[PDB]
Amino acid sequence: PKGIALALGLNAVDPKHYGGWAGKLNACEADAEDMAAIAAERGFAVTTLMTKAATRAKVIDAIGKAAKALGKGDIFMLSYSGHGGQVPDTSNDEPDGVDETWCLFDGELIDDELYALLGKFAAGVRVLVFSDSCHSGTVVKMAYYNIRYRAMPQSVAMRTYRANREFYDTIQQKTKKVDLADVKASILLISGCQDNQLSQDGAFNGAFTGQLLRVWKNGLYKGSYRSFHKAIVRRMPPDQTPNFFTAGTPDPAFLKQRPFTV
Amino acid sequence: PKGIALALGLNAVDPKHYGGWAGKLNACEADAEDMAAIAAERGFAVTTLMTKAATRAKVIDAIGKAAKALGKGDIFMLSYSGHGGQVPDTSNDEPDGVDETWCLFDGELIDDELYALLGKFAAGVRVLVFSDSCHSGTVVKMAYYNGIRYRAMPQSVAMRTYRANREFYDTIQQKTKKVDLADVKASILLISGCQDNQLSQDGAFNGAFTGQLLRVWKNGLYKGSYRSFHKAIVRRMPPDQTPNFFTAGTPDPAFLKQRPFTVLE
Amino acid sequence: PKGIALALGLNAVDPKHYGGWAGKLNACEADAEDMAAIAAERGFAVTTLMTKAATRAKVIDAIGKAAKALGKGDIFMLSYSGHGGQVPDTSNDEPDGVDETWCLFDGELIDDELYALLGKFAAGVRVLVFSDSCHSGTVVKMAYYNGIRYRAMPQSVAMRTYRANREFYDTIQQKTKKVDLADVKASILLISGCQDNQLSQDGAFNGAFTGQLLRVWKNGLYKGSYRSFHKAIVRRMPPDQTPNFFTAGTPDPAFLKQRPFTVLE
Amino acid sequence: PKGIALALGLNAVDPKHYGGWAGKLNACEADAEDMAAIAAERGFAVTTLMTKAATRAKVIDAIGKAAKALGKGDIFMLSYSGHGGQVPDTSNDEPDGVDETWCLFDGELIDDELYALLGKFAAGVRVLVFSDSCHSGTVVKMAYYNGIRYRAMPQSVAMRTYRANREFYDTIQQKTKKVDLADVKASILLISGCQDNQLSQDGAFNGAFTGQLLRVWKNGLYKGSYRSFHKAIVRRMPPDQTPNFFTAGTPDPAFLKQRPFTVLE
Amino acid sequence: PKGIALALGLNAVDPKHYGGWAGKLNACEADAEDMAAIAAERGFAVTTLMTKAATRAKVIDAIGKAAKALGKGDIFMLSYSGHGGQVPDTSNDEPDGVDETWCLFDGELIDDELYALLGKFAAGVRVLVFSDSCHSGTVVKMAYYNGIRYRAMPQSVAMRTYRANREFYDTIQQKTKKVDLADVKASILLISGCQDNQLSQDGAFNGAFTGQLLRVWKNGLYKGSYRSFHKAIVRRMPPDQTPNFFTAGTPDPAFLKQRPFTVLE
Amino acid sequence: PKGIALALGLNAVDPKHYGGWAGKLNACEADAEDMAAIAAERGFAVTTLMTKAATRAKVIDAIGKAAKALGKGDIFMLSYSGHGGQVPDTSNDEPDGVDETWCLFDGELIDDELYALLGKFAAGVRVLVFSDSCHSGTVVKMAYYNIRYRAMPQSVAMRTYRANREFYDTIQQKTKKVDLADVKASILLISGCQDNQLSQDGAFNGAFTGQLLRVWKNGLYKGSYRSFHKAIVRRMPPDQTPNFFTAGTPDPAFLKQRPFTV
Amino acid sequence: PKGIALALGLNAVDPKHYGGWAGKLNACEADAEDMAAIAAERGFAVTTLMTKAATRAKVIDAIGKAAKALGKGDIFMLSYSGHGGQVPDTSNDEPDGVDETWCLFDGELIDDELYALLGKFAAGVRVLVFSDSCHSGTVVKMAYYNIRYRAMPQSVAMRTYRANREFYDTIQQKTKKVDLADVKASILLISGCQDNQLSQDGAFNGAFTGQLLRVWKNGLYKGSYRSFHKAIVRRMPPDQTPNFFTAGTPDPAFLKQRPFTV
Repeated sequence: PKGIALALGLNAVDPKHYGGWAGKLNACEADAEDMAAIAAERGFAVTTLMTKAATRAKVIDAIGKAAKALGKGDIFMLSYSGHGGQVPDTSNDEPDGVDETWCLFDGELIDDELYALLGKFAAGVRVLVFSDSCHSGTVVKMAYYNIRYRAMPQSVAMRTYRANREFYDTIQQKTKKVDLADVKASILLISGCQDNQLSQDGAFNGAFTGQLLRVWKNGLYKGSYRSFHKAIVRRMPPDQTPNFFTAGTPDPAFLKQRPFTV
Repeated sequence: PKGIALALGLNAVDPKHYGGWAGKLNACEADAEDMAAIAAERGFAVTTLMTKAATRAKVIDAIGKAAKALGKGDIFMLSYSGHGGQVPDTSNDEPDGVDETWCLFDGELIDDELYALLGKFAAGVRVLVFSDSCHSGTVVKMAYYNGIRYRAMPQSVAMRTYRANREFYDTIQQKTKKVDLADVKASILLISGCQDNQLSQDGAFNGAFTGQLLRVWKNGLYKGSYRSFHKAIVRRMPPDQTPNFFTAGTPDPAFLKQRPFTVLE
Repeated sequence: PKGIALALGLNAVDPKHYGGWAGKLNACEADAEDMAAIAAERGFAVTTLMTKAATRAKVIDAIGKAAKALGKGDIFMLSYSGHGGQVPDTSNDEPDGVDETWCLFDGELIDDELYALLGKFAAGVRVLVFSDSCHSGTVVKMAYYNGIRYRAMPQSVAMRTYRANREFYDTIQQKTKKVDLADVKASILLISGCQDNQLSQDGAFNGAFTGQLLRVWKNGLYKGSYRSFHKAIVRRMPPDQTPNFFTAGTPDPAFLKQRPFTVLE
Repeated sequence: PKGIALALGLNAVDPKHYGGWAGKLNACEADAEDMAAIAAERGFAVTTLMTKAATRAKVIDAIGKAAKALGKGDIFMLSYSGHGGQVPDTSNDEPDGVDETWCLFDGELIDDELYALLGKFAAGVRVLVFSDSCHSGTVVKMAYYNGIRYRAMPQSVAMRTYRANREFYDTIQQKTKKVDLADVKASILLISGCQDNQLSQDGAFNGAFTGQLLRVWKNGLYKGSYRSFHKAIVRRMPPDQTPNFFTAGTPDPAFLKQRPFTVLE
Repeated sequence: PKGIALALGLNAVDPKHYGGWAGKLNACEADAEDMAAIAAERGFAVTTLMTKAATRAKVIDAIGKAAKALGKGDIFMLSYSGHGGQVPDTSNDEPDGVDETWCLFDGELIDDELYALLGKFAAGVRVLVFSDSCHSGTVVKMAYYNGIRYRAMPQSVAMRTYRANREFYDTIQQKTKKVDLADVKASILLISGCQDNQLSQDGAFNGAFTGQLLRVWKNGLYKGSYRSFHKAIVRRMPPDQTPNFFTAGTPDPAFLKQRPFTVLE
Repeated sequence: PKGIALALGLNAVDPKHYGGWAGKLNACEADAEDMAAIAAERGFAVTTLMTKAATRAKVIDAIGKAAKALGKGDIFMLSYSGHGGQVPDTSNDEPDGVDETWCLFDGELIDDELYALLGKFAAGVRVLVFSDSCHSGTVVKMAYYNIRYRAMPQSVAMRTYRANREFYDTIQQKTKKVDLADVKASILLISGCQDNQLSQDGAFNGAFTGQLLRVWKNGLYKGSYRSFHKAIVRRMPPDQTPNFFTAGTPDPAFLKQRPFTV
Repeated sequence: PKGIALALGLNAVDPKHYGGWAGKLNACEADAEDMAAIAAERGFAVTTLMTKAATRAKVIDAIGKAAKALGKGDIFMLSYSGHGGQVPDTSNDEPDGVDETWCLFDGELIDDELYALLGKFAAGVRVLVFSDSCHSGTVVKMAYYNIRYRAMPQSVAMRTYRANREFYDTIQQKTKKVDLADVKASILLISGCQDNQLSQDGAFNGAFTGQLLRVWKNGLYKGSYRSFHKAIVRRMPPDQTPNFFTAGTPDPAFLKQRPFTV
């Protein structure tokens, strides 16, 4: 049973693309190394991409390789620590009508592009995703919240879009909204927070990742993914609750395994 | 396909059982009426139980009836607004090792008793549950919330209630074998008012969660699936209170794709 | 030139219509008396309506009378202290798509009904309106104000009141065609207690806005125009509550240049 | 050398005069009893007036008696715990142009009336005044204190009370010529509970100021002069409330050098 | 080895002695019942005194009885939930120079009176004391806590109570010679609800400290020594309230090594 | 009628004396210039001392000169913006038993040294003092307060004392507590705050000085010293109230004059 | 009667061992100098170790020397200002199950190693320990608290452990939990705060140390250790209360002496 892991960490992005914004953070590379370390110790063929290395091309290509390499019975692990972005949805005039994205160094990866990539995996393959990131969401979230968060500021989001109109418009025209519930692979997406919350960027690792490492306790943790998740949220502040989302072909055996089994 | 709904609302409980605690709230009955109103307008055979009426016997019996009545294709709806309780887990020594419960007027309904009841439903039956409640959780939750009423029974009362009814809960705890919601034949879609590390706020005219549920539902003008319904609500909710979308039992993508209160596709 | 004033103050409403909500406040009647006192001293034929007396029928009729009585050169003064309501806008599906209203004792007066009434006044008539009230607005306003009584009906009650009176408001909403305040023949000068993104505070002896209005007016010792009057008030008001200066209808620079409560230049 | 003390305490006033405001407080009578107790133990002929008893007539008359009774060498002590009022200064147009007052049960005693009364005392007589009260001041004070009861009448009530008693206060304001406390023959030592830009807190068992005064006085065990007494109190007081040490009239260094409640050196 | 326990709980005191202060609380009687319940289940001959019953005479007499009854090897348990008082230390002039006390219904029990009583116990007797109370301390504590009920009598009341009972406390203060808890023959283990610079919170169903004590004790499922018991509690307690672990008298490592409520090893 | 003014401003002190503390501030020199500007425009022979220039020797000497120069009818003006210090009072073991001081560049000037200097002025001379400074006071003040204040931190106060034991002990043995009420000159001391408060150091001038300049409005202010004071406190926050203290031979005519008359 | 004192102060540690964390502080060296100054004035043979100098080897060796040098009647004084650490307890899977430590420059000194060292002292020897430090404790403490504290952040604690797995595991296997109540020497441990609190690092000395120096008032303090302690806590904020812990052979005469007697 072969396992492939992709640890992504970006504590900076190319200001030359994000309208002068560097999206500086200082614990995302640590999160990736820590996740990659756990994956390696679990028997994963790990590949780490740090900031400059975490570009659209490399990330898309890496995930693509995995989708082709592993098959029924294998498991793909994707962890990500970086900013969460939003690109305007020209489908309407709603000011808060946007598409969530991952702020990669090269540019933004639209959630649909990622979702589609995950849909290229085999049928009996387990896909485990850790996303210690968040999104600006709507003005209401901004209202409640207004210590740095892993969310690109709305001003930069729009400025980045304007500075790259043709680029994102093309991306938006290609891939479309995919249904994660209907994909072949059994996906388990554990994110750092809820859609109405923000993810905190600590000084040595994300708030979520830090607690993930604390309950995992260097491999001494005994339990299933559900228990793993419940044990983490128990330690987390009410304003930041990691989420446990499953998509694709249901696999109760997978959700019953130990958090990083291969 | 038909439908049976059970709206529960308790803005008070029997202090004679809860060690002198009345568990007063003033929006739970409103929540139940509002949920029952939506259910009735959707073609549901609704049954409402308000505080004194929401007892262990009546609730257990009502759910029991439903499990026997409806079958493949039908749908059962359970909504609940009240306090969330905790009874000591005499299995370990952990001060915070407890069992979550619903604080009914009569006494507490251990989560296992409810889970088991839900497991008595047919195979192709959809089970929709709304729980605008919360639990004290562990001291860590209490810690964060120490620095406006919440629908959670205070830990002191939880223990006091247990002590005052030792034999009662110990018997229940021993005659109620645990069960896995991911094994029940029916398709469970549980939407609660908050996360396990959060608390649910009791508003003056309806729960924070229920209030926003009614606002997006907009008297039946809402267009969309359960997932969209849920996402639209959380979007309006404060970061310290996020309703959860939990599915258990036999997966049913068609069910999660239906309109939030659908009886007939 | 003569003058008719209508001072409205409601520090309570009929719970029998507002789904059990009394909309209690304790400074609205004081606000009306104080406004009525100034109007009387200025040469106004004042009519005061306190809570129970401030019903849909009476308010609509009083304004109606005025519109017919006074003509070119005269001036109508309308002051209001009470809750601001919202009734669902069954035209769209937007959870926050609603119509602003005044919560009268009898029920809610849709902004359109008031706007239309103001449109029934003569051409050269000055219409001065003081509204020390506010509206729940959208969830974003609720969001900012989540992190002391405000004269806005809580959203939960707004919807509950609507549901409890479906046919009543639906009829009103269909027999009241919208109107543009910038088209009315009369010169409208609307001074409200706060901005659309703010809430109006209900003090213990008069509204925050009204209290400061009386303080700058200083029992008739104030010298200046309406604009100056307004600027002097906002200067004293907290940043989270800024009264607004809105003009509609046929422009009248001479009117906005007069002394705040002038009947005779 | 002999001594006469007047302890005033009003934890309520006549709403029939203050436009329906009762000015409720619950530590002013305690303050007066405590001050009267110290005065009695110091050899003072004390007279206590509690709320209903602390009227304009009685207070004016009592102080008047004292001014006539004692002479060179004697000492008059006046302590007061109640609300501080403000009546509009109809001399200017400034919204905040007002006259400070003491809110007696009967009505307000304009600072000038008190100042004049103090000016009726002999030349070598020491006048010790304790005022555990405050004033609303201007909007700026209100501003700072917007972001626990204070002994200041709310501005709304102040104006409402004035309007409801126009002729009464206007007469007083015209028959009470202003006076300079630095001209009176007697030696005035006025110690108030707070600064002009602060507010005085009303505790549950005595004013914040009075409470600390009693604590440093420690039942007569305090050794030191008035200045030291004052410095020791402020040292314990919060930065938002600092009692003031004001001297007026004919300077008397020997007096300010005596022990805080000395009748006989 | 046998055991005698005395559970004291006062959620009110005689205002007729405390200058009109009732010292109301609503969790002290619950604390006593809960402590008495644990003691009874541990093999203790428990005696409970609730408010009116917890008088100076009864408390002094009960402890006295115990001191005479049990001997070498036995163990006395004293738990107390009520207000902590302070009576002026007429020895110095320091405004904050006072003596800590327990506010019993009848009046205050000076710490020395209690300490002396504890000194009347045998040599090999273990004395376990739980005090879920606190003291006003000095102005510095008051300072920090100025920027939710606490079991400390307010300083104002403390002085007022003293003045109202001058002769009473002065007599007590002169007939109660001080004593050193580190000299008593018995082994004292005093566990209080907070530190000398902190205050103890009075919850709605039991003290903050007592509530957590019951939570770690988990109805007798707790395994460990007194030190571990204490460490497990403080771990759950907020930083502004840390229960203390104080030992006095003849050291007894075997005692501090026993299980928190051991009568028979 | 001759007037002499001394504007002192120290937005730094010698760390070589204050146990490594520089007592940095950035509005004290501005306060002095502003006060000196008003004094000059009022007919004052002004002398300004900025930080390095405001030493014990120079300040003592300047005030001394003035005391000898002017006489009956004249007026001396002293303004000060800097930190307020405290040196332990070895008269007892009280932890908070200390002597207030002005933190001059050279070292601390004990309040008694200043008070004594003020007592060297003629009988009919008016002494106007502005002190936009404060003192740490006792732990209770620290309690209520715990944006920078013009008060030397208690740790530095003690450290400075220890590092200069003989120096301050000698000073403490020489001059003693003086009675400001019995001095010949009529003194009016207006400080930035009360004894139980702290004085705020703004970015361009002290909180107190800033408001002093605002009511003075470039010489357009009409009124007496009392009115001047009342108008300022009216604008000041409740946590900072400037004080109006008079000492020496009473002079009602002086307190009745315009805030900076000569 | 000979006395030996060891003043330790670390306002930095080796990032090369603490996974890149420098554990910067700026008042720990001041605390040590101040404590060493008091000790010297009391007749103590003081030895000061500042940051780079406060290594595992030197500290262990210094304390060892003392244990051998002094005997019945003498007194050893140990003061420490630095970060408090925690190393995972592999005895179980508890996420918060850890061992408290002192973050020395070289690495962490497990509480057991220190406790054992203290147990090597004679029978009639008095051991006085001042620890102006704290520990992260459990998530509940973190919850209540979330101005810098002297506690190593949990993320760094785990990262440091992982980066030195073999090192700490070996230490954990050697020394074990010791009973401070049964040691020969009479120990008095006065720490800066309670187990459920954190110790504040001031700008010129710890919050605790600063108040210790204030009540001590340069040797003018009269009283016993208990009174000394009570006088300090009286001045301290409720969120930080120094503790008075006694272990080993009881010595009422010792606790009755003046705070720094020899």
